[PDB]
Amino acid sequence: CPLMVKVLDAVRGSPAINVAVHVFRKAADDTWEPFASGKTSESGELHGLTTEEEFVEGIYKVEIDTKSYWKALGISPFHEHAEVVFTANDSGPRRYTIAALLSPYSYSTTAVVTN
Amino acid sequence: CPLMVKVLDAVRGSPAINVAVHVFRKAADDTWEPFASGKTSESGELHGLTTEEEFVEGIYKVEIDTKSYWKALGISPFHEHAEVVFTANDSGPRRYTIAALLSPYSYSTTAVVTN
Amino acid sequence: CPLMVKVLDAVRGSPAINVAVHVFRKAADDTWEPFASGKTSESGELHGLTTEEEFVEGIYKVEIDTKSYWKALGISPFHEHAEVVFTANDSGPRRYTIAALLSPYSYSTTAVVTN
Amino acid sequence: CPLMVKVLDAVRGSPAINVAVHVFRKAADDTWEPFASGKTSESGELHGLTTEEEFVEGIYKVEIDTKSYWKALGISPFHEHAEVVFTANDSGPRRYTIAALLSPYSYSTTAVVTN
Repeated sequence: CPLMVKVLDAVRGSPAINVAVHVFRKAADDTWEPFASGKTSESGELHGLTTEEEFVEGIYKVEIDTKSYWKALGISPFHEHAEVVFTANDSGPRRYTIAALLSPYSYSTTAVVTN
Repeated sequence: CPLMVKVLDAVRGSPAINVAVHVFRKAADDTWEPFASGKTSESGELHGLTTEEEFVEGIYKVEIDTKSYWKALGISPFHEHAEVVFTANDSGPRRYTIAALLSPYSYSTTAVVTN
Repeated sequence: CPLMVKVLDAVRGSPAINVAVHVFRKAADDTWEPFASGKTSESGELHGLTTEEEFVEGIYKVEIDTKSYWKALGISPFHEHAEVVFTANDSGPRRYTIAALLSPYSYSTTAVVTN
Repeated sequence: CPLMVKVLDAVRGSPAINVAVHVFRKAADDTWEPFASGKTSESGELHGLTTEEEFVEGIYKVEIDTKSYWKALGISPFHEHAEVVFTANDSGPRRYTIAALLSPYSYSTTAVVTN
């Protein structure tokens, strides 16, 4: 599992469940090609997006659909979504955990990269 | 100015100076059209991006060039840039400050919306 | 002022107003002696805590009363308060801004130290 | 495992290993009684601090020794330590994960509480 996404809710102090996540890869023509998608589970984690074979070097965009998450809780948040853009595997294959901590008008995102 | 950007450096405990910022507006065809740009000052702030007249309701994207910032400091960063995407609304407060706190492998962004 | 405190509300996207702040200095016997206190203004800032003369080198604790802040808003919080503990040094920059970003179950704090 | 501590390094994008953690409980006499201690492992996690039986209702303080961590990496950071203070188990037993994200001049801390 080379790419995992974990999302927490800073208002409730709980995992953020059922959060939609769309991943894109920058193509040779400079456009964003859809790469993988899924939704977080009860643990706030999204596993199985891709495989080591498919996850080649490139620039990736992880789009976390925070607006839909907050709206379902009765909240009108600031951001449309949280976007996380990074080059992956340029020094060989690595495992990436993309974490996000959500509040209605703020979010943080962190990458944990292991070899 | 209705839209301001403020950036801090979490490693040095200082304003993040000379950080390039590009603002885009979502067009009818869903593409991003350049709207405004600038570099943060010695105070880490970017003022004068737009005007009350030009800043109409719509979806905007604020792109913070964090990769170049860390590169200039000789520190290996994770993200290509920090992206802040939001809808501007005439209802609530009229002043938007997009704040960002930067670390090499993590960043936080907050919208401070006031009158 | 050599020491300023600035607090933001991550839920409302606004300055955190009327937040009580207590500053302590570490005494010879290792106990915390009250040093200065105040409430954040409508801008979320607390100025005038101390003076250049009084703010000598030493270890200080800045206590931010986050529990009462959330309580007043009818929102259940996790922490009793946010504590910021640091050593004041004559060497580096002389102005200390203790920034804090508050959510009910999470907070971030950053020291912006400048001239 | 009712109380776990997890620490990440925002500069390296990795778990923060060998970080000392001291936990205290507020006594009936208003003083901080030492409750448990340990150090984070290779995963940046600290397990086995206490048991459900020992972890009764009370106000707890989790002190994370961030200064020593940064110093070992050649960095002189701002904070002496990160303190996390909270009431636990006032509505019956819960499981608490205390997370911290470290940068030299900034840190965030989040609580994930489950039943």
